[PDB]
Amino acid sequence: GPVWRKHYITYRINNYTPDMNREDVDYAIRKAFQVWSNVTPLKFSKINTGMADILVVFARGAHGDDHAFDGKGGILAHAFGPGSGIGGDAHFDEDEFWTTHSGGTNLFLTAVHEIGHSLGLGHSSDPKAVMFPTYKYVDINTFRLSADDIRGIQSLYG
Ligand SMILES: COc1ccc(-c2ccc(S(=O)(=O)c3ccccc3CC(=O)O)cc2)cc1
Ligand SMILES: [Ca+2]
Ligand SMILES: [Ca+2]
Ligand SMILES: [Ca+2]
Ligand SMILES: [Zn+2]
Ligand SMILES: [Zn+2]
Repeated sequence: GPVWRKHYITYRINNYTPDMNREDVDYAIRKAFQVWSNVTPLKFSKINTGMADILVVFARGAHGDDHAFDGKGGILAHAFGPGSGIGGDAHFDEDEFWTTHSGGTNLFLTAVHEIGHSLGLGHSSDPKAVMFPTYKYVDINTFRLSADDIRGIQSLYG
């Protein structure tokens, strides 16, 4: 599938969930990108204006991309594979309650998974992979990609 054909990738936080402190949104997203820069040649930079490669959006219900969100539960987030325009973008359902911890839905863990899609990864059948289709909290301070995730991302980059 499509992959970014450049090493410097930009993101922008379009808007911020009221569920969290701003600095904690910034940090969770930054750390999630770092999970992937750690195992690829990719470098990620947050920009504050202009067109980023990866636009990060919190939105609810129908939000302009034909993939409406569904209220609390169910779909938590989705992201588009590499490409121009909407490609790469990562959208988080505002009807979830995003957090820095095990309460609500953990934004960092969700973003690691979504960014994997923004980089071109699909889903893994391994429950230990971050790219497994199902959300489950794991301690975020000791989080590590599975061997399956590493094999997937290194099949695309590096
Ligand atoms: C700890 O690793 C994680 C594993 C999975 C996810 C995760 C993120 C999103 C979703 S989801 O929005 O409910 C979803 C459910 C079914 C199909 C597609 C999605 C979106 C998606 O997988 O990106 C489901 C799971 C998030 C983190
Ligand atoms: Ca939802
Ligand atoms: Ca984009
Ligand atoms: Ca919310
Ligand atoms: Zn969307
Ligand atoms: Zn997914």
